[PDB]
Amino acid sequence: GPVWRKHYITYRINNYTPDMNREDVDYAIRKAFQVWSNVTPLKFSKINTGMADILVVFARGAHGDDHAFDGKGGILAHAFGPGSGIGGDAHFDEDEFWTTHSGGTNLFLTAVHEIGHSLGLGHSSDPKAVMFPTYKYVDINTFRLSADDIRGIQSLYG
Ligand SMILES: O=C(NO)[C@H]1CCCN1S(=O)(=O)CCc1ccccc1
Ligand SMILES: [Ca+2]
Ligand SMILES: [Ca+2]
Ligand SMILES: [Ca+2]
Ligand SMILES: [Zn+2]
Ligand SMILES: [Zn+2]
Repeated sequence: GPVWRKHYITYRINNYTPDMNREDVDYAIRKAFQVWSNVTPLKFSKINTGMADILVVFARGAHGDDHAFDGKGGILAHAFGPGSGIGGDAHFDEDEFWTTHSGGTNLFLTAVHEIGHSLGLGHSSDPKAVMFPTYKYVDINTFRLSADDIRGIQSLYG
């Protein structure tokens, strides 16, 4: 289904997990948008008020779409594919402990997977792909998209 039909995309952070330093949320989501723009024609800018394309949300339990969070573990996060309104939005379970590192749940790695969803990608059956449906920590410092990921996103864009 959907793909954005424009090159300039905006995101807004709804609120911040108390799990992390503010700046570290900003940076993690920024780095995660850079992953996809590296391999597409898209450009991603953080606006701080009004309607973004992609709204980034921290929330627990019933948070008012249909995709209720399940407490700590299980479903870590979910996102909507492109489209108007809620399309694009990416939602992180505040019942997880979000981190900049190997501990709890790495927000960067998770945000990369969700932005893939915000962008029109589904899951991959490759355990090496960031779009594989099982969260596995890998060094974020040397993180690199799997070739499966690149083919899938370039299947939609560019
Ligand atoms: O895929 C998902 N969300 O987008 C949900 C539905 C089923 C598995 N998960 S998950 O949130 O638990 C983790 C998926 C994931 C994959 C790689 C990196 C982070 C998270
Ligand atoms: Ca959860
Ligand atoms: Ca939206
Ligand atoms: Ca938390
Ligand atoms: Zn949600
Ligand atoms: Zn997913």
